[PDB]
Amino acid sequence: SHSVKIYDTCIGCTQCVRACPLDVLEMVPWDGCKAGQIASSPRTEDCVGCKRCETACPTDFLSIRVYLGAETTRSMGLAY
Ligand code: SF4
Ligand code: SF4
Repeated sequence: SHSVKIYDTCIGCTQCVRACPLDVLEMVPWDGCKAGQIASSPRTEDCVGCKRCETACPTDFLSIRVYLGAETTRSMGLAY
């Protein structure tokens, strides 16, 4: 698992929207879900790159951006 930006990658696995004691992967405006809302991380104001998510969808999507333990230079967690 790598990166977890705001993507409309959701099917109904529940995963990703569970492993997060900080509550990052929240509900966003989408047009595909039963409630036209995709589980993404819009307000990542709270998240110090913890080890929980590591399950952002099957990766079938997840725009090729990479982030999780990738750069951690300016977006480490606070520096951002
Ligand atoms: S690092 Fe932790 S708080 Fe941040 S997205 Fe992953 S599970 Fe949620
Ligand atoms: S891993 Fe991908 S399908 Fe599953 S709950 Fe998260 S967004 Fe939805």
